Amino acid sequence: GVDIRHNKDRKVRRKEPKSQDIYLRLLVKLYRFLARRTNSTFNQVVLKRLFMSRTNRPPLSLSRMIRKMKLPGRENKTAVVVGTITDDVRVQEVPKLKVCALRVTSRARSRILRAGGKILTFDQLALDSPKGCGTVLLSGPRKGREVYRHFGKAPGTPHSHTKPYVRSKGRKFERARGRRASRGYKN
Amino acid sequence: TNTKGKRRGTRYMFSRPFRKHGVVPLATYMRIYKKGDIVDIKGMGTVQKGMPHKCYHGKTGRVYNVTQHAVGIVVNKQVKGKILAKRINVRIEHIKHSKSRDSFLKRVKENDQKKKEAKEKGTWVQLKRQPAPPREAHFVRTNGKEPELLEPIPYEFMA
Amino acid sequence: APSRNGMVLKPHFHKDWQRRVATWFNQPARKIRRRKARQAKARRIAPRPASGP
Amino acid sequence: VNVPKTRRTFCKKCGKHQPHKVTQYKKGKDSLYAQGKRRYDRKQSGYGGQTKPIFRKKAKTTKKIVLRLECVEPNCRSKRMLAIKRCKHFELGGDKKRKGQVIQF
RNA sequence: CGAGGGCGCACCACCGGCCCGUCUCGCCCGCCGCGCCGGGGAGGUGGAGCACGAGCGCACGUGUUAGGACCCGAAAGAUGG
RNA sequence: CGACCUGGGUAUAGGGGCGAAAGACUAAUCGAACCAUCUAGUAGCUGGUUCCCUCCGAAGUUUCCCUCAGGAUAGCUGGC
RNA sequence: CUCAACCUAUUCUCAAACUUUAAAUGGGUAAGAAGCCCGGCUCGCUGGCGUGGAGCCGGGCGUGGAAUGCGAGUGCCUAGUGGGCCACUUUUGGUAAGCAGAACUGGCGCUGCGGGAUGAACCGAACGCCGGGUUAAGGCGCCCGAUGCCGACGCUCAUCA
RNA sequence: AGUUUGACUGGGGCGGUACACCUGUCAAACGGUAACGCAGGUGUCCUAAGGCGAGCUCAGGGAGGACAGAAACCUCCCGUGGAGCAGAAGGGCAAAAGCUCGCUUGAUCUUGAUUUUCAGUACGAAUACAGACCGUGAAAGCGGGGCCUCACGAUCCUUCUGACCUUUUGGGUUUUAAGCAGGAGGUGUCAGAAAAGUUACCACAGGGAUAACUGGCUUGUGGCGGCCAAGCGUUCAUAGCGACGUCGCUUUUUGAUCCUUCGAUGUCGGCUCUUCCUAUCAUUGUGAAGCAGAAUUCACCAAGCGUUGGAUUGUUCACCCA
RNA sequence: GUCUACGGCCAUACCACCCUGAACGCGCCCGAUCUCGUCUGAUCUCGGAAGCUAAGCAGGGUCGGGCCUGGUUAGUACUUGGAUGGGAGACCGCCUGGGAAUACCGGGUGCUGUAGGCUU
Ligand SMILES: [K+]
Ligand SMILES: [K+]
Ligand SMILES: [K+]
Ligand SMILES: [K+]
Ligand SMILES: [K+]
Ligand SMILES: [K+]
Ligand SMILES: [K+]
Ligand SMILES: [K+]
Ligand SMILES: [K+]
Ligand SMILES: [K+]
Ligand SMILES: [K+]
Ligand SMILES: [K+]
Ligand SMILES: [K+]
Ligand SMILES: [K+]
Ligand SMILES: [K+]
Ligand SMILES: [K+]
Ligand SMILES: [K+]
Ligand SMILES: [K+]
Ligand SMILES: [K+]
Ligand SMILES: [K+]
Ligand SMILES: [K+]
Ligand SMILES: [Mg+2]
Ligand SMILES: [Mg+2]
Ligand SMILES: [Mg+2]
Ligand SMILES: [Mg+2]
Ligand SMILES: [Mg+2]
Ligand SMILES: [Mg+2]
Ligand SMILES: [Mg+2]
Ligand SMILES: [Mg+2]
Ligand SMILES: [Mg+2]
Ligand SMILES: [Mg+2]
Ligand SMILES: [Mg+2]
Ligand SMILES: [Mg+2]
Ligand SMILES: [Mg+2]
Ligand SMILES: [Mg+2]
Ligand SMILES: [Mg+2]
Ligand SMILES: [Mg+2]
Ligand SMILES: [Mg+2]
Ligand SMILES: [Mg+2]
Ligand SMILES: [Mg+2]
Ligand SMILES: [Mg+2]
Ligand SMILES: [Mg+2]
Ligand SMILES: [Mg+2]
Ligand SMILES: [Mg+2]
Ligand SMILES: [Mg+2]
Ligand SMILES: [Mg+2]
Ligand SMILES: [Mg+2]
Ligand SMILES: [Mg+2]
Ligand SMILES: [Mg+2]
Ligand SMILES: [Mg+2]
Ligand SMILES: [Mg+2]
Ligand SMILES: [Mg+2]
Ligand SMILES: [Mg+2]
Ligand SMILES: [Mg+2]
Ligand SMILES: [Mg+2]
Ligand SMILES: [Mg+2]
Ligand SMILES: [Mg+2]
Ligand SMILES: [Mg+2]
Ligand SMILES: [Zn+2]
Repeated sequence: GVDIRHNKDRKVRRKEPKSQDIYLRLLVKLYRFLARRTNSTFNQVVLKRLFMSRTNRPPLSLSRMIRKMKLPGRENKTAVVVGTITDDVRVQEVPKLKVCALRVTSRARSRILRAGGKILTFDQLALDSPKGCGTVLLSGPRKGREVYRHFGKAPGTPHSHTKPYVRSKGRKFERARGRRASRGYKN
Repeated sequence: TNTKGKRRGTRYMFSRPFRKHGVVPLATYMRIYKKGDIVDIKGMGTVQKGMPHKCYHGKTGRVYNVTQHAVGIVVNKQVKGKILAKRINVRIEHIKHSKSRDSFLKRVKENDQKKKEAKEKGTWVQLKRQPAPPREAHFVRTNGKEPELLEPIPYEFMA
Repeated sequence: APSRNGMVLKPHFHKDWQRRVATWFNQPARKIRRRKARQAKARRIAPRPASGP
Repeated sequence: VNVPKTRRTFCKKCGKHQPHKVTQYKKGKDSLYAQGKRRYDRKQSGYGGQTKPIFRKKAKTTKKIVLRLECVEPNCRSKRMLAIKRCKHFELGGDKKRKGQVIQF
């Protein structure tokens, strides 16, 4: 007998996409080969993002992509996102962008192309930059989800600002005892 | 079954040492406590204001806030299987500077200066402190004296 | 019993609901029947507008 | 306990210390038209008997004395409620105690 | 290959900033209604907030709950015969 | 030979009847008959709960509860 | 003259709720790059002062400032459980208990296997299906594997060994 | 008619509160740590016993002084606190925190942070700040209750106080009502139902988580022995006894416990019948004596054999007759 | 070599008794008009400078008490971890590490900071 613990032997991580999308599986095959047969760590990151779930591949708005592309030294670089690129109607000027995405919204696609931009899929990105040279790997806001407002410390604990689960919002719904000093306590 | 009183079981802990009662010496009030320095929480019983709780006596923390008479200390407390950093206000009577941090700062000043001097004259010197090494070989001289022969003594009944 | 975080739910199923349940399996048949009546009414008022006044 | 009938304490209306006139607070009379009383009377009417609990397990023997402070400044008659600790015997402006006096034989 | 240097995703810690409530202080501004009118500032603090959206619909799984509610089981209570 | 025994006909029906009184009797059922229904009544309690292999793997402790054969809560577990 | 009280210096014996003194085991912290050292700037706080303190901005320092071992950090959802029991040691009540109640670690519960004839908890050791070798604790007259050693030195006779 | 008739608990009931709190101890030198563990305490009290400042020194003892004495008052000396600080205890405290005076109301109005219990929820209590308005002192400062560790209470409802505040439903005025913020009226089963019994006429779901009867552990108590030998025995410790002590054994007493049994192990006594034990009443063989004989007593090997008939009582026991 | 004022550590500094003290100083001392307090100019407050180191104070002394620090007590008491060690138990021994406290016997009896004086 040996003195070890076996509760952490099996690392919990995606070794493949749980999706049955045959097109996603094809470009997983392409980037499984690229990650193995190159020393590019860019291919390793892209490959493991391809396995990720939809909640782990948040959409990237056009405004956020433009703002990251506008940073110094990123001219003539390809914006790579492993997910959906989304139109942001809050912006009025779209510059010229070279973009690779898993998926682009129709309105966002029209805006990028009309501004002289270029849109690539991940198969075309492999031919353009097999090692991912001259690319900016972007990601949508991972915690930009309603669930994360409810996560954290319990709402009925001091110094916790987490949203409780309520069927309705109003003066009659969970605004009394434990929420104000007049009604017992507040914390 | 035990009471939850704040000072239960502090009969001897907060009592003064023998023949050291009375007026608190004033050097304990003249000590300077900056932010980020390490202080030991004693908890003398002569001053009843700003006393630490019994679970912080003999604990060491880091000062994060300084007031007119007290300091704010971040001190680790273990509650069941979790250690969480408590923040407590303690009057300066119940704290004193920790010499563990003072000795290490002295060593850093020696280390940094010793490195500087070594570069100026050239050769390499040891900075890290090593654990007590095994004793080296040596000669023990008899000096013309035969070592005294010891013998266990017979037993006889004391009292 | 409550279990961890959740929404305080108040279902209105304390009133013997299973004896008053309205299924909609006749919805496709109802749409057909009204459409026959619409077509029959339009034929009856032959030149008059089908929708009415 | 004993408290004087007058004291100089803070007045929120004046924003400063002013002499105050100290009296004991009593609970006022029930309105009968308070919303809870109206709801209670509607609930009690008809059949069903007593519809709300009746305490009948008194344990306390004292009440927290509430002092009604009135600012004496005639422009400002603002009143405040001060609560002191529980006491069995409360007196308002009684005879002050002396020290070096013979206790009446 | 590469010492160094640069732009830095997401995310984390922290410091600022903005919106609503409420306190403290204080000085200005607006006019078809000069008012018991309207607006603005600084400093704390309360909010399930903002700070270049992530949601909606459908399906599946797990968990909790109301329903006969995993299955079988009272002593009883009521209505009408 | 009696407050005697007995047939038949009548009357009293369920929280009601009837009782020389035993809570007796009221269709083998009586300290509240029988039948159908509400009703698959409720049960923190007892009993049961149906194929295989692989991997991980506990707790009987904290706090609160008309709480002490039960829950909530933290802890310990697994999965992602 | 004697016996007392009292005082003084001694003397016998003690304390879970006494103590001058005071362990072992034990609890906290530190052993650097978030550090050190140079300059400078901001403040409505502080102020004899270019003060004090805090914050901010640049620059230079790597011998990475004990040993040993190990890859870490972080989030969501969550079942079962919430009758325990036993052993060494510490330990409370009790005459005591296979009694009742705590502390610490391990175990049984959830665990098979070798040994203790037998046995939840002892001793050894933890387990996929097998071959060879060797052991642990325990054993080697026979049951029953192994002393069928020319084993060593003594002790002991029991008519309940 | 409907309903209720707490909980803990070496079974339940009765008794207690170990049900909300506080001190010392248990507790094994951080902290935490249980038993209907030990010793106690709490539901109050205080316009001062709160807050400042000043000035003093306390308990006790010695020596003196009219009435005066063991204690009345005055004086000196010693006095580490051996006093006092409201109360239980512990800690703390001397030109203090104690005593006496003087002036006072910081026991006032506010927002957050933190500690304690802890889930790191609440209440309660507490600590350090910050913003007002004050008190005291010459001032530094100290004070937002009591030297510290306890002295206390949610939602709903009611009551009072505050904003020339909000709403009061088509608009306006005024009552009224509702609201916002802060106190109070209380839940002591103290995180907070509104609650009397009885059942042997009883019922159901369960429980060997839990009593009554056997068994098991234990052996205080009961019973039976041993060691020492101060004494008893005219005399003489030990023929026969055995005080003060002390070591055991037994499970035919009674307790202690609750491990097995609550989908059931038929619960006293007697009758009948068998067997077993020996700690032997008799009988066989013996040793001892305060054994002359007779009788009796102590002890050994020893359970082969026997140990009865009756009155009263259900009795086991008991007592008497023979 | 000392002192005064303010101190830090707070007896190696305290307590009892004895001896010495030059110069400044600190005191004792004289007085009560003013300031201020008293039953009392005793204390406190104020105004002084005849006298005195008697006292405080400083230094020294005592087979002094205390205190401080060593030795002994003693590798003893106690103790972490270990054993299919001993013993009926009570307890005890050993292995592996740590390790006290009285009595008894020695040594010591304030160091020092800032500012200002005296000491031929
Ligand atoms: K993980
Ligand atoms: K206790
Ligand atoms: K206690
Ligand atoms: K269900
Ligand atoms: K019927
Ligand atoms: K007849
Ligand atoms: K009936
Ligand atoms: K129970
Ligand atoms: K759980
Ligand atoms: K649970
Ligand atoms: K303890
Ligand atoms: K609190
Ligand atoms: K002041
Ligand atoms: K109110
Ligand atoms: K309760
Ligand atoms: K016995
Ligand atoms: K027995
Ligand atoms: K039993
Ligand atoms: K049974
Ligand atoms: K008989
Ligand atoms: K008989
Ligand atoms: Mg293995
Ligand atoms: Mg495993
Ligand atoms: Mg206080
Ligand atoms: Mg911020
Ligand atoms: Mg859930
Ligand atoms: Mg009913
Ligand atoms: Mg069913
Ligand atoms: Mg049924
Ligand atoms: Mg309750
Ligand atoms: Mg069960
Ligand atoms: Mg259970
Ligand atoms: Mg339990
Ligand atoms: Mg036990
Ligand atoms: Mg038990
Ligand atoms: Mg089990
Ligand atoms: Mg296990
Ligand atoms: Mg096993
Ligand atoms: Mg075996
Ligand atoms: Mg055996
Ligand atoms: Mg083998
Ligand atoms: Mg064998
Ligand atoms: Mg053989
Ligand atoms: Mg009970
Ligand atoms: Mg301990
Ligand atoms: Mg302890
Ligand atoms: Mg004073
Ligand atoms: Mg203030
Ligand atoms: Mg309670
Ligand atoms: Mg009857
Ligand atoms: Mg049992
Ligand atoms: Mg004799
Ligand atoms: Mg059975
Ligand atoms: Mg049977
Ligand atoms: Mg039978
Ligand atoms: Mg015999
Ligand atoms: Mg001496
Ligand atoms: Mg040893
Ligand atoms: Zn006023």
